[PDB]
Amino acid sequence: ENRLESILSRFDADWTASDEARREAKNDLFFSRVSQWDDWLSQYTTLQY
Amino acid sequence: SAVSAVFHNLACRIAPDYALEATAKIIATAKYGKELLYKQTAISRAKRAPYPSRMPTGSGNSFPNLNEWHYFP
Amino acid sequence: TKGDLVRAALRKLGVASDATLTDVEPQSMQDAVDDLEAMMAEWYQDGKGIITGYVFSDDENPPAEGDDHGLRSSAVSAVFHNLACRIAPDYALEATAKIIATAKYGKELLYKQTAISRAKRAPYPSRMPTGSGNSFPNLNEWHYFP
Amino acid sequence: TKGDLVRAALRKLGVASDATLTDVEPQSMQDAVDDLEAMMAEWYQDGKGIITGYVFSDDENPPAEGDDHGLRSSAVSAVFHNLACRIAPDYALEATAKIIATAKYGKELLYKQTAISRAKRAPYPSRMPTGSGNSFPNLNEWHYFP
Repeated sequence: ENRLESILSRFDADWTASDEARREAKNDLFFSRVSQWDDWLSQYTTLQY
Repeated sequence: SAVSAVFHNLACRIAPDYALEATAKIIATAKYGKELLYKQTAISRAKRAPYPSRMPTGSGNSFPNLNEWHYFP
Repeated sequence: TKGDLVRAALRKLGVASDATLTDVEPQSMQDAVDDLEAMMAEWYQDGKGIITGYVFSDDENPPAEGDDHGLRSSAVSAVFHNLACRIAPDYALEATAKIIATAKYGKELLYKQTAISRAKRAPYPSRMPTGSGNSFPNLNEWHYFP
Repeated sequence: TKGDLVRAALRKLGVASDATLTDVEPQSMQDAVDDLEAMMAEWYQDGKGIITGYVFSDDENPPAEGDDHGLRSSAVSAVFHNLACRIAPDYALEATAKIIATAKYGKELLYKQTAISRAKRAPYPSRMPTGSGNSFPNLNEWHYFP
């Protein structure tokens, strides 16, 4: 199962978790941004429609 | 460079003084010189008015900064 | 001499051939060198015009016979028709149909390479999708960002 | 058998015979030789002009005969007609109806093969499908080609 060394068990799962916290979870909260909030994103102090 | 344009139009204007009328090359170059001075100028002075009070700020924006113009949102 | 005129001593006599000056005209002038310098002052400012490969030689020591226009080899075949037209009213003459036709077609071929290179659409508007057909753009909105 | 007119000097004296049988023409001024080489410069200007097989500039002592030809047999009837129109204002004359008709059709012959070569669209845009209508597309989802 999990590695004999406790800290090594973290590292082996951290490598696949890196693409989870970079790529995946970034896109994940954008789903909820379109449905629960405005479709357009990433404009800053705009007064135009 | 503007010197190069204007004296062709000037050559047409002094022609009535001498009881003459300018030839085809002088009037062609003169109109081209008159057109060339205002060439870049007209593009820069072409502008449309800013948005009126009628235009909504929109709630579809991120950082909306209040809603609906009156010339202040 | 040569297919390329970068010397103003060869420039005057080249324009004079096209204008057919044998000094039977009302006057003889040195203007041809001064004519090209003025005609590529005008064409090189105020939104420019035709670009002929000319480099400036204004405000220099020569009388306007030693100064160097620096025109291209192919740029020769255009200019001396346009130059021979402009100095023609001074001699109380007007250019023939071949000279004015070649003058316009010549300067158009010199601008031909320039107008090709200036063609390409301006960047995307303030509102443009970031798409979901795109794979990992890692950005939302394309404003004037891309 | 010479229709070829090797060495461009022969083409210029052929224009003189075409203009007048006795070869007597009005006033003229030397340095029409730079105009001949410049015509062959402008043609094939930056590789985008009509291909004549000439270099932009040639010299020996005159530039006109600094390259004898480098033309086809067919291409001879092109060049000396366009040349006839060009040096006609230099002789204070203007080309006839048969000469200007052949001159336009002449430079069209040299470009006839070049036109067909440049006529062919470049490959697909930066976005293209390929679906499942291909087995081995060469990697599914095209742009240009992967």
